[PDB]
Amino acid sequence: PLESQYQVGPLLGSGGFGSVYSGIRVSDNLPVAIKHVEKDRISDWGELPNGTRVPMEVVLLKKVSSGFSGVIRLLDWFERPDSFVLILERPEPVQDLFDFITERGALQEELARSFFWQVLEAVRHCHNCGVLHRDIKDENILIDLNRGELKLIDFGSGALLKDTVYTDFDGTRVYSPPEWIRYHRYHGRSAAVWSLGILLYDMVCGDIPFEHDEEIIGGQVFFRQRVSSECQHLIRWCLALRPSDRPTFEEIQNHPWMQDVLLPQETAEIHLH
Amino acid sequence: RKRRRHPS
Ligand SMILES: CN1C(=O)/C(=C/c2ccc(C(=O)O)cc2)c2ccc(N)cc21
Repeated sequence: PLESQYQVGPLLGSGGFGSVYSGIRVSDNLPVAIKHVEKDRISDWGELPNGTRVPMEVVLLKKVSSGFSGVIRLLDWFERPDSFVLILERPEPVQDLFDFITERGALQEELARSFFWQVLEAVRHCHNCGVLHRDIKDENILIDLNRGELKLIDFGSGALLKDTVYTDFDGTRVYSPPEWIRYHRYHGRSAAVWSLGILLYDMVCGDIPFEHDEEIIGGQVFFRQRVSSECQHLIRWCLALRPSDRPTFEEIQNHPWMQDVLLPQETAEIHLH
Repeated sequence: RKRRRHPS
């Protein structure tokens, strides 16, 4: 049964062609998010261990589920005639990073460093599990306002991580790298690092740097807010036009701008309470 | 300046 194991509440999110409901699990009052996905609207399909053909999103969410809280946890899923239903563990109270930056403006570097660091660990976790998210952006990041813990959500554009070239893409265009714009190909890690550069500019300047293809491929980053030299260098490094010139995750986390990160609880105490 | 979401 399905409508019997979850108390179902109101729609969640900003308002788009997607369907994610707030819910509570009757078994233990666990907050859940109940995501519906129409079969006719699914890009890539995968096969589970039982050979059961499921949306790739389900495959990817299973590979990253764990006690590491940087990534949304899939707790169960159900198939229905025209759709799949995903039961996700829902933190609360939460606000997504997009609304957070809109309400607060450009973030202090201390806060952006804690947030960026936690995103880095979450993406490293995905990659260690064989999963490429492909839609890293503030809209796909939830802030647990009480614990100060960030959460990567919506794996609906992801793929299995691989070392060869990708020629397809269904993520957010303004976060996609210039090699995707110019040649419709990319490699997964360096494209992720590019989106992390867009994300970090977003955090310290209050909005993304590029809106148009010409800016994305232009190789110029104007800073619209006061930003430290160290942070500017890291951002420009992540947004190197040539993929092989971008830093690895290790190089990002060893960057001098990234030292002395706050802990989640400290982050909540100093910046979210 | 106009800040906006960007669908996938
Ligand atoms: C309050 N609030 C939530 O509890 C959310 C749970 C949420 C979790 C995972 C996915 C997903 O697709 O994996 C989608 C949604 C959520 C998402 C966006 C915004 N703005 C607010 C939210």
